Formats: sequence, C-alpha cells, structure tokens
Amino acid sequence: GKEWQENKSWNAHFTEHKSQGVVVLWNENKQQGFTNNLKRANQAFLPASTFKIPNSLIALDLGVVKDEHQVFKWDGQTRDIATWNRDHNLITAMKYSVVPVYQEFARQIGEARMSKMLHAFDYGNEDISGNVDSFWLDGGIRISATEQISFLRKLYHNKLHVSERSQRIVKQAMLTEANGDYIIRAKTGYSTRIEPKIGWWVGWVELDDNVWFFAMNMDMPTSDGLGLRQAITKEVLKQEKIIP
Amino acid sequence: QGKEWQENKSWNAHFTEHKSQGVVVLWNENKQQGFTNNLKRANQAFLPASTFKIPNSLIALDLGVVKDEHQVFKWDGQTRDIATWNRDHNLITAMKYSVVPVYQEFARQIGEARMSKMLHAFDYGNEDISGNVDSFWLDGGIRISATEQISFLRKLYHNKLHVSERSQRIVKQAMLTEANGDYIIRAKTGYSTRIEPKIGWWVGWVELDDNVWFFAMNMDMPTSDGLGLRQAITKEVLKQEKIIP
Ligand SMILES: C[C@@H](O)[C@@H](C(=O)O)[C@H]1C[C@H](SCCNC=N)C(C(=O)O)=N1
Ligand SMILES: C[C@@H](O)[C@@H](C(=O)O)[C@H]1C[C@H](SCCNC=N)C(C(=O)O)=N1
Ligand SMILES: [Br-]
Ligand SMILES: [Br-]
Repeated sequence: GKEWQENKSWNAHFTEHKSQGVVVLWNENKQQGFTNNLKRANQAFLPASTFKIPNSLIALDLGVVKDEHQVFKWDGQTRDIATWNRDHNLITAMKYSVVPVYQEFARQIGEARMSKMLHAFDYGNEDISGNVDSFWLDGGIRISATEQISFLRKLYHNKLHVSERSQRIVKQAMLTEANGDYIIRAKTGYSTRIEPKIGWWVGWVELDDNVWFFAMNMDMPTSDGLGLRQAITKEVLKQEKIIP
Repeated sequence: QGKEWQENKSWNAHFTEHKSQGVVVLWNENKQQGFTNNLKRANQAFLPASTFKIPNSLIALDLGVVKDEHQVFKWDGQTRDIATWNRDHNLITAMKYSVVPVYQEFARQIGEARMSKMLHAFDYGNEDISGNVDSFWLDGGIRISATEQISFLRKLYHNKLHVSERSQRIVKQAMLTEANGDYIIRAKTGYSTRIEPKIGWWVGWVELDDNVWFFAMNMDMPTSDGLGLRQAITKEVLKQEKIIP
C-alpha cells in the first residue's frame, strides 16, 4: 500500500537510448505510483503541447470550440510543420499539435478565464504570467510529471470543474492507440523556448480491469529523439507487463 | 460519378482466397457514394445478433438502465460456454466480449413497448421485435441488411438518433476497436447461430483525418473457426480501396 516506489531498473531503457529522463506510472486500482527517479518526477517544466489538454477543456466549456467537428481555417501563414498549413478540427489539431489553432483558442479564452480555470483544475503552478497565447511555451506555467498524473486522474473520472461533455470530447481527442489489449489516450509535447529542452508524453493506458496513468519527460536537445518519448514509455510498460 | 451504389466484384477475390461467401459494403461520407462486391446481398436482411448491442446500449443508456460506462454488471453465477462471459462486466468490456447475458438483462428492463418505440424512432432494419424481449435479435423477427446497418451508423456518427448526445458519445466510445496514427475503427462484431443461415457480421466505420468510411460486412459462418475472417476480409477491402495503408 506504499504510495511511491522508485524502480531504478527503468534507467536501463534511458541508457540503451543514450537519454536522460523520468517515467512516472500510477496503478489506479492499487493507488500506487512507480518512477525511475523520484526527484525528476517532481521537477516542474513548461507543459508545451501537453497544455493542449486543459486548453481544449476550457475552449469547449466556454463555447470557443462548439464540438470536435468545427473547422479552424488555416490563417494562410506558412509554418515549418507541413501538417499545420491546413484546416483542422479539435481531433486533428490535437493529433498534429497545431500550436496556431490553440493560440487562437487562448486569445478568445483570455487571461481572466484561463487563470480561473487553471486554479479550478489545480493545474501545475497555476501561473499564466506572460502572453495569453504563448505562456505554456515561454511564460510562467510549470508542471511536474506527478502533477500531470494528478490532473489526468481528475479528467479520467470526469472530476474537473467543466461539463462531463467537455471531458468526454477531450478524452476522445486524446485517443492515440488502441487494439484488443489496450487503449492509450495521451498527448505529446516538446518544450524548446527555455532550457532544458524536454520531450513529454502524458496520458493513460486503459485495460479491461485497470487504468495505468503515465507521465514521462526526457532531455530533448534536438527533434531527432522525439520518437524516444513513446519508445521509452512502451519499454517500461512492457517490462511491467502492462502491455504485451 | 453521381451513382448511389457501385458494384466492385474484384473484392470477391478476398472471399474466395478464404473459401468464403459474403458482402462488404463501404460508404464514403465526403462523396456520399457507396461500394459493394454484391448489390443483392448488400440489401439482404439477416438477424443482427451482437450488432444489436449498438442500439441496445443506446436505449439502455438513454432510459438510465445503464448509468454510465463504469457501472458493473455482476455475473449471475451461471457458467456459460464463452469464458469471458463468466465474470463482472461494464459497458466497455460487455461490448468488447459481446456479453449476451448482460444485454438480455438490459432488454428485460427496457421492455417490449419502449424497445419497439425506439427501433421505430431509429428506422432500424424491419423494426420488428416479435419473439422474446430478451432474445429477439438472436431468434426473433428483427432483420437488417448491410446497407441498413450503414444508414443506422451514419445517424449514430452524426449524433442524429433520437436519444441524448451523451448516450451516442458513450456507445461510440464503447465501439472503439482499433486506433493508430493513420485511422480509428469503431465497430461491433456479430455471429448469428440460432436461425439458418449462420452468418458473421462486422459493422462500423473508419475515421480518417479528412473523411469517414462506413462499413458493413456479413459472411456465411457455418462454424466459429472462421470468425477472424470478418475483420481480415474487411481489412483486405479497406487496403485495396486505399482507405488504410
Ligand atoms: C512548442 C511546439 O513547437 C511543440 C509543443 O507545443 O510541444 C509542438 C511541436 C511538436 S510537433 C513536431 C515536432 N517537431 C518539433 N521540432 C510537438 C509535439 O511533439 O507535441 N508539439
Ligand atoms: C453466439 C451469439 O450469442 C453471438 C452474438 O450474440 O452475436 C455472440 C458470440 C459471438 S463470438 C463466440 C461464438 N462461439 C464461439 N464458440 C459474438 C460476436 O462475434 O460478437 N457474439
Ligand atoms: Br456527456
Ligand atoms: Br474513443
């Protein structure tokens, strides 16, 4: 029944990939947490695109996003991610981490409502200091891997202070992978604007009889290693027999 | 092309490869065009069997017979032939493992009058619930074709059925079968064995970034040995049509 255990054997997966970072797991049935690094599990970083989870919730709950079908027209400014230079709905904007769509949401939400909602969500340090459309990229907001798990457990249980409908739509938008053995609902992030540059993957694995929450971050000096966010998480999930 | 339904007999090669007979129906939502290997069998009506778990789930949720997708339905303690049925279930695992006994209990609590009204409102197949209120989708009067399954699924996809948006969102969650970075499949299997001819079903849709492809297939299923062919043949057609890589 001991709340948090360190499992340093997971460091072998970081070392194999010449990488540094943390994986945090939470067994919902047992109410027990596991991590390779208790210190880094509680270190706070810019959320970057993992902020698209609360941003989606707030946009839906305020009617900035009507539903997951509403089209957000490309503003016609060519950016260096090809998938961003096109129309999106909530599903594809989350999938392709389409920053400019979410910047527009944030502008329409505005500072007062963004701040109130992140306090109601107990989200990270709850600090939106900076620009309302970029604070999750280079403003004051910080969140640890353990704080990501706390937030995700509320979302999973529809316990956040927004409608059940808003929570159901965001959980649909988080869908990443599914088969006959598991479902992954998750969101990637890449924080580059303030050091240290890190990759995120946060979400959960739905099994028939349990839910395993996860939050990982890792040093990401270049975009070359971004695939390691999922690969290292899956190495840990497989070692723990959570997925085959 | 303007044609509602187009016949593509090349898909019969996927049936023949597996010494099988049946139909695949596809509907391109963007183009409002349908495709099938067999226009006649596409419109032949059969017992829905476990594909009936889609409307049954919707009606159970809408009436409050099922509170949500977490509510536990305790095993009645009767050992049945399918191991996965002999345990507690929620809506997600009851759909996944086609747990008939749970859905029979839903049907009893919904009752004949409300079941009949709802299937009329859904324009579901021949709308006929004659037989036992807790088995009519297995051995009663209800019949539905592959094209009628697509018509019903399009209403569900668009939240247009006459039940709450919430009921429709929960059932679409319960239908989740497969997802990756290229596509999402929401679907339901069926195996009709109580009245001849014995057939297998797979009905649902493929969500892409920019389109939805609805599908409904059935095939002759004399034994449970071939049940894997429902998904395998459908995927061979989806690949041929470049819907999935
Ligand atoms: C701040 C954004 O740039 C960043 C974020 O918000 O986290 C975007 C960029 C990439 S999508 C392609 C990744 N390649 C980046 N060089 C991404 C992600 O992997 O989640 N999010
Ligand atoms: C038998 C029917 O109740 C059937 C139905 O209601 O459609 C059940 C069992 C089969 S899978 C198991 C088939 N037999 C295996 N030995 C099934 C399905 O494939 O969805 N549902
Ligand atoms: Br809802
Ligand atoms: Br889903």
